[PDB]
This record gives sequence, C-alpha cells and structure tokens, in this order.
Amino acid sequence: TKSVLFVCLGNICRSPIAEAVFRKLVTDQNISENWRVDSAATSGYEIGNPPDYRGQSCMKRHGIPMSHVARQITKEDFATFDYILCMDESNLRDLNRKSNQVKTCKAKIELLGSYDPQKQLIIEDPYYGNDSDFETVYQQCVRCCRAFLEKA
Repeated sequence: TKSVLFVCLGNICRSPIAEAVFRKLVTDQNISENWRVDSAATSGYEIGNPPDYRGQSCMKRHGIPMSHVARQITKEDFATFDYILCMDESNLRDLNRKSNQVKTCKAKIELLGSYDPQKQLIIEDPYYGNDSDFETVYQQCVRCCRAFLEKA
C-alpha cells in the first residue's frame, strides 16, 4: 500500500480538498485499494470540525464527495505515511520541526505545489478569501494531485 497525508494548518480548507481530490483520482483509476489517503492539521484549533462550508460548496460544484473530521498530525503519522504533502512554507516549517522530534520519519515531507506542472509552488490559505480562492485551491489540488499520482 502507498500512503499520503495532506497537511495544512487547520485541516478544514486546503488539506481536506486535496485529500478528496486525490481519493477521487485513485478511486476513478481503480486503485484506491492500493492507497491510504488522509489529511491532518499542524494545529489544534479545528479538531473535530468538518471542512469549511465554503470548501464543501466548491467540491459539491465539482461533483466531489468530501467527508472529513479535522484532526491534528501525530508523531505516528511520520512513521506510517510515505508522503506528507503540505500547502505552504509555514506548514513545511512546522512539519520539519515535528519530524525532527520522532525516532522514525519514513515520510518524505514536501510541498504539494512542488508537483504543479504550472509551477504555483504555494497553495495559499483561502480562509480569509472568497469563493474564487477556494476554486483556485481546488484547481491547484487537481493539477498537483495528478502529477503526484503519476510520479508516486
């Protein structure tokens, strides 16, 4: 099995969308049995919350079921996931910090946007934005997830 964990600060905007995007891709290609897919937060602010409703409206317009309970990344996630793909530099900073506190870091920790063929390296937090900023994030997730799936 291969595994990927999508990470943002709160695990309510960008990482649930990336996770649902990726799960769609793998499910539609008949290989979701081969993938463990999940999303998690670097912070504890949103634990137990569903995705931001704006993101749900976005993903409903694109046909994508999205069903998630926010959770914080754990030390175990570094041992178990093959990839931890994050959204921005503050995510990357925090994840590198946590990775250095564990014994086993199996996971490669990378920005998701490093996969973009269009080269938009940062998936910007849409929390303080509007519907078009959710849509940009979805479109980044779709490009980057497909490149990642091809490379992984």
